[PDB]
Amino acid sequence: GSSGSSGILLKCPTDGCDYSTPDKYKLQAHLKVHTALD
Ligand SMILES: [Zn+2]
Repeated sequence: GSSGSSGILLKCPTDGCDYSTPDKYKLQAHLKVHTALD
């Protein structure tokens, strides 16, 4: 399981969402912006 580039823009999985960041952690947090409700 090679990686090569070892770093690419992660496009949010959420359908429609156009959020992408070179950071993995940051993304994980963003994925919460959708499933976030009081
Ligand atoms: Zn998103």
